[PDB]
Amino acid sequence: LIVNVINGPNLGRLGRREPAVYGGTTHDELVALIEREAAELGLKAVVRQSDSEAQLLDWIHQAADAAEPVILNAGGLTHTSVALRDACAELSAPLIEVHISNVHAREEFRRHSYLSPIATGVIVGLGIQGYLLALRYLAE
Amino acid sequence: LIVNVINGPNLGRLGRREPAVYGGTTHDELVALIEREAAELGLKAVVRQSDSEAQLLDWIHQAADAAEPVILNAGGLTHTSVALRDACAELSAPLIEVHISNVHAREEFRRHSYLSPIATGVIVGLGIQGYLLALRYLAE
Amino acid sequence: LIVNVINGPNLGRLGRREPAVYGGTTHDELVALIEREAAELGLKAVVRQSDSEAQLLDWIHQAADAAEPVILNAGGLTHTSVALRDACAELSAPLIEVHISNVHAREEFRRHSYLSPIATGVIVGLGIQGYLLALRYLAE
Amino acid sequence: LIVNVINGPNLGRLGRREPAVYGGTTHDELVALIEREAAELGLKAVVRQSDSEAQLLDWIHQAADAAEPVILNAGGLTHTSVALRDACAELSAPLIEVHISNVHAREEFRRHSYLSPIATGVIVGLGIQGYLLALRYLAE
Amino acid sequence: LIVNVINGPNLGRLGRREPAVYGGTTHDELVALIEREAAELGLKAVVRQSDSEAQLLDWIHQAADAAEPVILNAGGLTHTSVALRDACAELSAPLIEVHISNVHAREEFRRHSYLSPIATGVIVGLGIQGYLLALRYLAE
Amino acid sequence: LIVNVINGPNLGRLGRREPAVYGGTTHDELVALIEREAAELGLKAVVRQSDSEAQLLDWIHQAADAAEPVILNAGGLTHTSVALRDACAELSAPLIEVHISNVHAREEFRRHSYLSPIATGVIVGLGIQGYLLALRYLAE
Amino acid sequence: LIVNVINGPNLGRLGRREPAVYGGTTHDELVALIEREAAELGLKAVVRQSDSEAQLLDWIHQAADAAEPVILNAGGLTHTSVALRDACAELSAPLIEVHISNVHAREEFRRHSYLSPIATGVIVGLGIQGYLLALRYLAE
Amino acid sequence: LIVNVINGPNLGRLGRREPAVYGGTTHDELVALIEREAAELGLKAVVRQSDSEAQLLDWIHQAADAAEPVILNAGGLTHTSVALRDACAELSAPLIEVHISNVHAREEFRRHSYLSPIATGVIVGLGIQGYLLALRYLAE
Amino acid sequence: LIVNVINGPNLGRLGRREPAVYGGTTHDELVALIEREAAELGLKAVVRQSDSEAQLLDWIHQAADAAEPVILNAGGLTHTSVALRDACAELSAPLIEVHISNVHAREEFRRHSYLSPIATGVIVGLGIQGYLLALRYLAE
Amino acid sequence: LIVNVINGPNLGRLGRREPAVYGGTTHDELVALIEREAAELGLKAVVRQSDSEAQLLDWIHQAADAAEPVILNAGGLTHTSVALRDACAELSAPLIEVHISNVHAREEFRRHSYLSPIATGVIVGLGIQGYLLALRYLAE
Amino acid sequence: LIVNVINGPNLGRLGRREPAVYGGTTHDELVALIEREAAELGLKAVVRQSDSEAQLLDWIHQAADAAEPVILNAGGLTHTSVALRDACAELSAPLIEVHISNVHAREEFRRHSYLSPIATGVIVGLGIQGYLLALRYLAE
Amino acid sequence: LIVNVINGPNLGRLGRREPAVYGGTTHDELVALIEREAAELGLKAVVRQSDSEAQLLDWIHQAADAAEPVILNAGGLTHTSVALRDACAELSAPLIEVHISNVHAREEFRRHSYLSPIATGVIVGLGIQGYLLALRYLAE
Ligand SMILES: C[C@H]1C(=O)[C@@H](O)[C@H](O)C[C@]1(O)C(=O)O
Ligand SMILES: C[C@H]1C(=O)[C@@H](O)[C@H](O)C[C@]1(O)C(=O)O
Ligand SMILES: C[C@H]1C(=O)[C@@H](O)[C@H](O)C[C@]1(O)C(=O)O
Ligand SMILES: C[C@H]1C(=O)[C@@H](O)[C@H](O)C[C@]1(O)C(=O)O
Ligand SMILES: C[C@H]1C(=O)[C@@H](O)[C@H](O)C[C@]1(O)C(=O)O
Ligand SMILES: C[C@H]1C(=O)[C@@H](O)[C@H](O)C[C@]1(O)C(=O)O
Ligand SMILES: C[C@H]1C(=O)[C@@H](O)[C@H](O)C[C@]1(O)C(=O)O
Ligand SMILES: C[C@H]1C(=O)[C@@H](O)[C@H](O)C[C@]1(O)C(=O)O
Ligand SMILES: C[C@H]1C(=O)[C@@H](O)[C@H](O)C[C@]1(O)C(=O)O
Ligand SMILES: C[C@H]1C(=O)[C@@H](O)[C@H](O)C[C@]1(O)C(=O)O
Ligand SMILES: C[C@H]1C(=O)[C@@H](O)[C@H](O)C[C@]1(O)C(=O)O
Ligand SMILES: C[C@H]1C(=O)[C@@H](O)[C@H](O)C[C@]1(O)C(=O)O
Repeated sequence: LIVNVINGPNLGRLGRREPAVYGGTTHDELVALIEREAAELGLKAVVRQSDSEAQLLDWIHQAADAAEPVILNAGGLTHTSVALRDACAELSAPLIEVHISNVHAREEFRRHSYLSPIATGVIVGLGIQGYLLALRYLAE
Repeated sequence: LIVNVINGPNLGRLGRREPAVYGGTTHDELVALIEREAAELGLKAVVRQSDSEAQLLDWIHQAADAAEPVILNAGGLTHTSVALRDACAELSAPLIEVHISNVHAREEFRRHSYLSPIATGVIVGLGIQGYLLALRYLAE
Repeated sequence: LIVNVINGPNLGRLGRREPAVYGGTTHDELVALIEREAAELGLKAVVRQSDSEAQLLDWIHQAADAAEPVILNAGGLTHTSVALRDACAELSAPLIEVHISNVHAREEFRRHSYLSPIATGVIVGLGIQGYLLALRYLAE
Repeated sequence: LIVNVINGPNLGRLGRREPAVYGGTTHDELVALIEREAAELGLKAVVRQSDSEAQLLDWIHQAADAAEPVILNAGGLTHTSVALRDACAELSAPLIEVHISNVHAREEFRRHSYLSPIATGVIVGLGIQGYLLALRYLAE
Repeated sequence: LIVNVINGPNLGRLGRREPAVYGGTTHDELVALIEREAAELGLKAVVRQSDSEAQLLDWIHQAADAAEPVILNAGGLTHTSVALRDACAELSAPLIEVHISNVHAREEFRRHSYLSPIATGVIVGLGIQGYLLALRYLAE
Repeated sequence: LIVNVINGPNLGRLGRREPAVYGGTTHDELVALIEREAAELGLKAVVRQSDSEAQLLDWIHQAADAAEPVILNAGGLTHTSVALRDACAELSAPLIEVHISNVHAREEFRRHSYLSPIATGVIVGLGIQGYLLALRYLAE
Repeated sequence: LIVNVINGPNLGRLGRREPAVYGGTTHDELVALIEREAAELGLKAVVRQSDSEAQLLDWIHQAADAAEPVILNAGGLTHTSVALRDACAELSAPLIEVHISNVHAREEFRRHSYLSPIATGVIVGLGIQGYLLALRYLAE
Repeated sequence: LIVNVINGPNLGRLGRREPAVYGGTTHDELVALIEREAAELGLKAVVRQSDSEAQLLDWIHQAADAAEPVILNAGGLTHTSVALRDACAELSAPLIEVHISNVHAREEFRRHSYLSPIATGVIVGLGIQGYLLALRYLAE
Repeated sequence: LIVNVINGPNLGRLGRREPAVYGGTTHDELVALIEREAAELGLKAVVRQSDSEAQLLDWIHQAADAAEPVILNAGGLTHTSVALRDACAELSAPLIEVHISNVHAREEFRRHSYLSPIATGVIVGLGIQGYLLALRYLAE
Repeated sequence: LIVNVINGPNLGRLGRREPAVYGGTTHDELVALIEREAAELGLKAVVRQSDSEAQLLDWIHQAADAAEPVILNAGGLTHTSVALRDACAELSAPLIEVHISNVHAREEFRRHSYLSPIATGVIVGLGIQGYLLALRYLAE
Repeated sequence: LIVNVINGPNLGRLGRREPAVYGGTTHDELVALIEREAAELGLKAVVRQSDSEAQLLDWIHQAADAAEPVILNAGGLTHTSVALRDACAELSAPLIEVHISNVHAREEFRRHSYLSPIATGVIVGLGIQGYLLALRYLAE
Repeated sequence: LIVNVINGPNLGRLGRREPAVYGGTTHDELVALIEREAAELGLKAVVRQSDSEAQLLDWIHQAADAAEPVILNAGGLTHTSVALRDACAELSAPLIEVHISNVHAREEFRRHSYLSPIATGVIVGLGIQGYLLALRYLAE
């Protein structure tokens, strides 16, 4: 019934920031899209974004405590943070990792994630629709 | 309007084969599910499966020639075949790579794909619904 | 009671092909030897050989379905095929990997197998008698 | 007097397929060019192409049995197949490996071949004329 | 006519020690089994065990001097000792390496041996029957 | 119309030096062969050899300035010199890398070149005829 | 006389979070245990916890300025943060690194720490008693 | 006309902290030096420092939005943060990376930066004068 | 009630041997310290030392048979011996690995242990008090 | 008072050579710029360039003997020459390494230098102004 | 005045053992040669050999205690034993490592020694005369 | 009867240059020492030194042609030059590699040589007496 969508560092900047890699849709538009899709799906989407690891960690804890599912695009922390991994590891509800870009078509260091192994599954390279697809999965 | 769904080695065996990793849905059921979802979406799905690399290659060529999109779960060849990669590289329409299992939660060699970099995007670990999500993306 | 002996690529060529590495016994002789040893042991040996991965995969599936044991010398695919590995992984009956040559005394890439980890056990460097020893194990 | 030219996966697609990397000459044209050059050189060229590993293996065996030289462009299998390597290893006549593209100017995985070490020699990046040069070598 | 069976560190402990990996057969039983199989085969088996590298080395020297074959399960020294390798390298008679466990299905460091390359051949994962099979090979 | 053939360190020694790897043809003979082939082809060949990196660099610069093609066998510097690579990178005309020996059949460090990636193409293992083939390519 | 105990990310969650790896003792209990042990030992323990790197860094600076010893369990930052390492490097008083879990029995990336080399020493796998042992060391 | 100087973790501690590696100049002195040099150069320098990644990210965003140049010494995050890299990647104005210490003369992990590749250029090992030199570049 | 303290190679030499790395306390003093601490704790400590792997192995076996806990400082064998690892793996009672020196602040090869993963926990860099702390843990 | 500026292989070619990577300023212009900046700074600049390693080595020796500072752009030898490193290691006066290009934004092999560790500091990617900045540092 | 010559595993076997790699001189002859050379040089040579690590360690300790120089050929333990390294590290007098064979011309694992770094120096590939040369050095 | 002693880059600088690593003996003294030792030994020593690779190569060729033995200290080229290796490979007479310093006790890149494998043997870390010992070997 409730899904948390959690966005990491530089996802606020989405919109203006390198549109050839990430698109012209802004973060607020993205929230709007998600919130609408959720309505259609009978879910409530709680979308949050922070460039702060500790803030992301808190949101994850809360979802762990609530046993609520999470959609997580952690940005660059995907490739770097064990701390994040360890928080997500406490989640009982499903975890879907999302990347807007096809990381596998970019720098070699982006081809590794600490999160993927403890994710339920992972969507990449489908743009912002990856979020929406991730929703729909959880709907089933 | 037309999508090719292409399944590689051991995907016929889907159903009976290690259900804790891959599920109880059989390949024919999977075709049935996909074909239905496509109808709902206004697409026609052409689903094919082969344990033969040369057969997969032929199907890919055909899609390249037709400029039709492809959903591809290549099984083990994902991690091994350059040949496959090179065929898919000729595709003008989108290519979505799908894995039923979360490969990132398994043997370390499964965490690399030759296909991912030339894919449009990639879905893993969402079971057979990954196919259906992949459809819906293409629908937009 | 029934054992499948399965031989991969270039094992037909056994006989004529580099005898200092692999010997002067031909494939038909090998079938003859195995079939005889099986009789002595009260087993029936079904020996097959193909240079085609898809054909090998089919034979493996069949053994999985029949819950029959397999002796497998996959040739070069031992070092390359995940697909093969994944088929063998479905086997409930024992799987013995056999190499005629001592791969550990040759090129460094031959010292890795995708099959060994899911094999019950592995015999190498004992020539064609490795097959016969593998039989006898299964006899117990 | 007789040379086998053997072309692997996706070489049929030569012509239409990424011409900036591989050119506008089609496979049939290539056969035509080779067959003509052979006439000028007093050789007979037998050019074959398959996307099937087992088919390539059979052609190689045949050349081994005939002690005929081979020109081999194995496509992607160059980087992946031990099986192929092992067949070519049986050749008594010379083996020239040919790549149309300069593999050393592309993805890092293309910079390794299993075939090069057992080749007599190797031509890359000279386009389809590499075949013709390979012929002429054998002519001496 | 005479075979040396040589067992390295922690093989005395065989029996009581992790039976899910190594079995319930004790070392004395193993000697008994081997000694019996040898009688059936017309051989005499000399089975020895030590947790001392220098003791193993002495036994190997003796076999080198006697030009007698050796069956060797060196335990953990398989993965660590060059010294052992160098002694075995002096053997003129055959050397069969045996492991009870399928090392290839365990920790990654067990997948390398210093002995395998100078072995005639290697049996692993067939339990204590690997010894008996190794005998029978030598019988031919 | 004009081609530069440029030979690096120890290519003077060609003739006397390890003939099983490099042949009995001497450097002067090689110049003679090339100069003749060029005449037949309507080209003029300027063949030079030096064991001095700075000398090779100067010859390369000159060819860059003249926009003349180069055939380059850099000897051991192929595997070691970035400096050389950087000079060749300035060439507008084609660059063919030639090795007499099949480097891929020798020490593992010879299997890498700094030059190959900026070469037009590369011939190896065809002996001194590799030079002549390289000429003929440039002729087209 | 005064010791700082510093706990990093997800150590608040200690208690509820994967108890098979980390235990049923909560963070407040841990503070209580430490504070008591300190009393027995004549020390004062200042225990702090934050999921914020910058907060941890500030606490470390303060201890550096005060020349007070630190017990530090940095959680996931142990494996990732150079920044943390650099702060701890300023400490004149001793630094004991503590992990509750035996990191060496878990994922391979946990087997490296940036902190260990600049630590005085390190305790792992002794649960929350590791803290108490670390205290007692400092007491001497 | 305006330059942002951005200093990461532990750069406040500059002054007191390991002076043999980093010097006796404090952060405030550094601001003073920079601010003065800027006046001489006709620029305005905005120097900021934070041990918080999210704070650094915000400052970078702001500079991206303002199309203002940045001088960045990210401290330890240089070696660890992709997130930072991704923010800096949005900068249209130049980016100069500065390290006070010669990182190449220290621990091996310091010899890699995620920032260097997207920097315009990089100064290291020139102490705090590196900042001043970086200014002067931007002045041209 | 009974603890085995087991010391490997060169721990007799403790005292005289490089005191800047290991201290001025001799092995006999160490036994004395441990034996006293044990009395205070109500335990009996059996401390043994050998430079012989086979001797250490025997002591470990004995503890396995007795289901007695072990404190083990294996010296250099920590980094080299699988054999030792395999013996310790049979222990049902706890195993604490102790190093006097902070191995993580020394040569890179010391930063790996074969024992750590099968240890209950590990203390390093706390000098000879590490033994005493290890005792006290076992006391609880 | 006197500074040596030392330029390695292919730096003469600066000007004409790939201007998108290195610029349109020629070497003589560069000398002119440096010589002028030195005058302004009260220094005398001795700028030399050679494609010969032995020549560079001689210039370095001379500076070592004179205890004069050096600015060194060694070109490709930066990544390859230990010999150069060893000469520079004899310098008592400061050594500044300069690269015109941002090597960290190019081929992966350019991201390592043998010189950086024994340099005082290093400037890269600031074009030919890097030389001038390097001067000014030495002026202080 | 006194030198210890210490020989490790399989050096007794010297003489009979692979003479193409190690020669026809036996160990007793070697002692005889050394003892004679020592007389000529005014030294006394104490030559010992053991296949036992603990025995070698004891001899090393004794030399450390006596502050006597050591010539050490440790055989295979050179590549494997940290324990040995640690004993030799206690030596105040010089340590010369000797290998009869040129290890650098053999298996790749022989090209590393744990002893070389703490040796004064190392002689390899000069046969048994390496011992004699090592003596003479110590004589000065 | 005649030996060539060949010294590479920076060996002229021997004497003045880092004496803690290389000593206070100058190159001329070294020639003097060698020339004297040769007289005592009945040999004639031809000692040459160059910082030029091409010059060293010429001297090596000459020795190959003369079938004269060589003592070679190539300095930094030891670790970098294949070209040198290839020249030395032509030598029929023995080749002794000498390093003054114990390279194995220094930077990790010094622990590899291209020359060692084709050397007869190698002396390191015995200072300039290594030359003299190398002479004496050749004397036998
Ligand atoms: C948001 C994106 C990033 O910030 C990148 O660091 C990451 O590699 C890919 C990313 O997570 C994305 O494609 O959504
Ligand atoms: C079908 C699956 C396989 O066959 C595996 O080889 C592969 O690693 C994962 C897989 O593609 C899947 O999860 O769908
Ligand atoms: C049959 C053999 C091969 O084809 C090789 O590729 C393989 O490395 C070893 C082999 O499986 C064998 O030794 O039987
Ligand atoms: C035919 C080409 C391929 O298919 C690629 O896979 C291969 O890397 C290069 C190739 O063999 C070629 O350049 O001819
Ligand atoms: C006896 C076993 C061991 O001691 C392990 O160290 C080794 O990895 C495997 C072993 O040799 C066996 O499976 O027999
Ligand atoms: C001339 C040859 C050499 O000098 C070797 O160093 C090189 O690896 C191969 C070579 O370039 C050749 O085969 O022509
Ligand atoms: C607190 C734990 C963690 O958060 C993990 O990331 C770390 O690998 C181990 C840990 O520090 C612990 O075992 O206390
Ligand atoms: C400020 C310094 C650091 O904090 C270190 O982590 C870094 O490796 C180097 C540094 O950025 C510096 O030399 O200025
Ligand atoms: C006793 C020490 C050694 O012998 C070293 O080999 C080892 O690396 C560390 C050691 O175990 C210790 O610090 O106690
Ligand atoms: C002069 C340039 C080169 O020659 C390149 O080899 C080197 O990688 C970078 C260079 O030193 C430069 O950017 O100045
Ligand atoms: C005695 C020899 C050996 O035992 C080998 O293990 C070693 O690699 C080389 C050796 O030390 C030697 O060449 O003397
Ligand atoms: C002469 C020395 C050098 O120049 C170093 O480059 C080399 O690593 C060691 C050296 O060859 C020596 O120790 O004689």
